[PDB]
Amino acid sequence: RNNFPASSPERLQDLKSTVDLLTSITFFRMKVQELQSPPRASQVVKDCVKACLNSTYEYIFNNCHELYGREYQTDPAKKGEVPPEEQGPSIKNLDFWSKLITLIVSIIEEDKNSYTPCLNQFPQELNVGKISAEVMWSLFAQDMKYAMEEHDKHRLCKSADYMNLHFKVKWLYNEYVA
Amino acid sequence: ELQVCVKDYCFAREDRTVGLAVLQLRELAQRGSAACWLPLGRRIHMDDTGLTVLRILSQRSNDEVAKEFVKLKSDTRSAEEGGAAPAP
Amino acid sequence: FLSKLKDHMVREEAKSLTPKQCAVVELALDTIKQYFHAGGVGLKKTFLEKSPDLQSLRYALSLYTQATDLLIKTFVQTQSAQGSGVEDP
Repeated sequence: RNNFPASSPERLQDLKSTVDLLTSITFFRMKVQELQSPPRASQVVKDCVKACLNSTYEYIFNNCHELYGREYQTDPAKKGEVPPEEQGPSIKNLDFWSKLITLIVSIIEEDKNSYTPCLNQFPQELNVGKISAEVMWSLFAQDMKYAMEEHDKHRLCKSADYMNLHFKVKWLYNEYVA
Repeated sequence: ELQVCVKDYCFAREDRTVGLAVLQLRELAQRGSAACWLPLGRRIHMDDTGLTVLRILSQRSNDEVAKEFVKLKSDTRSAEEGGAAPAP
Repeated sequence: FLSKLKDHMVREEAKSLTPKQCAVVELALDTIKQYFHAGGVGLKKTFLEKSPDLQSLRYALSLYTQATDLLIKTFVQTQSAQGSGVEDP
């Protein structure tokens, strides 16, 4: 994602030609070095994708505010380095989580939409949009469960706010994850 | 059988397996209810047939039950903070 | 096959004994049994069928086709020693 941003079709093509080169190397190992079980080009890449997705998740879960901030935030004064207790989870509000929901959506979209087509060489094995949705939800759901448990001890947001969050989460799961 | 796993909760990182214990529900079929202190291991201990069934189930690498079974038996303590390999 | 899908060594599917290679072997074995029987000149069909060597071979073969739940039940019923004291807790 960082090395071949979707915003550069040229680096998406160099990316495509890179995976064509990596198939060409796997094929050299298989054919010229005559190796019997060289690293399979789809699994090699799937690791790299999982890697890039997990780096994405870590970075979003730690920097939710800076990211949601700059990428969408409904108040320009809230785009910057909001406190770490609001770039990761807040006990005061549910807004970090509404923000994290939108981050997750956006990434799964870019993966589904720019990268799944760029990286079609193993289409059967490598739906970048699905690998994205799974990885990101998994990492999310853990974090969200602990958050809701934490809110429950403090009850600083109103009942209503958690009901609103429930409809958003209900929607999100029932969209991407289910 | 119950498989009881202790894990360290780790946002940003990964939730490290601290240890694993197996309880056979054959025992409970007599006991009805049991208080027990399960000692935790680093990996589950196996015979040739467990290891044969496991290598067979791992070839069913699209069956979700097999995947989760294989994954679950193949869970071991992420070694660190107190050690890697157990005894059987 | 420890190495290629019990163990960590290769992200290959190992390729099981496939239904066709389960057959072929089960038929090779019936032929070997007929050979060792040699129309009564060799070993009795009864010794050969009761052969623990053959029964063991058949058992291992039977595992390679068995259903996921049945493999899992087999695991729980066989791994009885996963319930009598962890060592190095």
